[PDB]
Amino acid sequence: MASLSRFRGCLAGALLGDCVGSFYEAHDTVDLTSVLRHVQSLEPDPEALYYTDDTAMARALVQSLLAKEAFDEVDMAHRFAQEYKKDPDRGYGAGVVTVFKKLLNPKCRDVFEPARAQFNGKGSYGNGGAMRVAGISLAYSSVQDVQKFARLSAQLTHASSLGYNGAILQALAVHLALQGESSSEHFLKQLLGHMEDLEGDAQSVLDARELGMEERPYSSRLKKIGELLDQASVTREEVVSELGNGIAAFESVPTAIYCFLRCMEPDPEIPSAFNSLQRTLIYSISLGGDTDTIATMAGAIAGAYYGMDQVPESWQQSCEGYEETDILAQSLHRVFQKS
Ligand SMILES: [Mg+2]
Ligand SMILES: [Mg+2]
Repeated sequence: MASLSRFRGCLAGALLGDCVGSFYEAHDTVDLTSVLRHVQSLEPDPEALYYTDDTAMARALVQSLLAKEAFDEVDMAHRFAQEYKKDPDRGYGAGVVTVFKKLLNPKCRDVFEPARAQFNGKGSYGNGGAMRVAGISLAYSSVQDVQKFARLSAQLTHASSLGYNGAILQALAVHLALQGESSSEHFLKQLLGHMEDLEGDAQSVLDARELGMEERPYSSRLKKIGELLDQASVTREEVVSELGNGIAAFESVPTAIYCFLRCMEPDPEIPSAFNSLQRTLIYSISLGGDTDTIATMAGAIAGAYYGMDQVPESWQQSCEGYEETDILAQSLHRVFQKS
């Protein structure tokens, strides 16, 4: 499979995760049968599903990378802010809105200061850095640039290492996804090596200990994925208890990744006519909690790995702006991949 296909699959899967997972975000628990009914209603026979903050930001991040042919924090920050100002009602978290509103100040002149000031200088560790980061791994091909620019992109709104390290991790998973066919063993191992190295930094260790998490929390969770995957049958309750399904990056980014890995194999609960990308998005949503973001992150990874061949037209064409999202992928491929 060729890499425009992976680029297109990445962004479309992210878009599907948002658009479809967003239906379940206010739900207590999620009924699997209801998710199955809903995705089946996308097919037939004989109204778009709206995207939210997660795709709005992912797009504005891509657009910045395209306009500058590189990461440029002043441009990206301004695009984030203007996209909010244009369409403020996409469903942004309250915390991120305070940052945008500071960014829209004429007297703001350090774009990283607003984010840094949040939670009394601790910064946010929510998943909003990670929800939008996929573009970084489509623009930057070296693992080093991916880490660097995923951190700085996240830092525009999420100044906590617990936040930006999750963005890094999600950027690395999509990066490794772009290399295609792997064992889940090999895939996790590579992710672990990177996060064990990142979480040894003194800032990451202070931030974890201050939160009272004792440290290397992304590394700890990547090891738990390891044991979940090698357990015969693991229930949703057990996944959510070990990994999380919440808004914090550490409760969502690893979960998105177990969903990707687990769903590489069939599941008798999910009709066997659904392909692996499909299964991933269904399974991701069925865990509840922060369904729009977990599924958009899991869709990003799945899409990069499986490509547009597993993105059905009926699903894709149900989503608001699926046409702009294909253009975004084609432009990124041309601007960054073709050379
Ligand atoms: Mg959302
Ligand atoms: Mg969300």
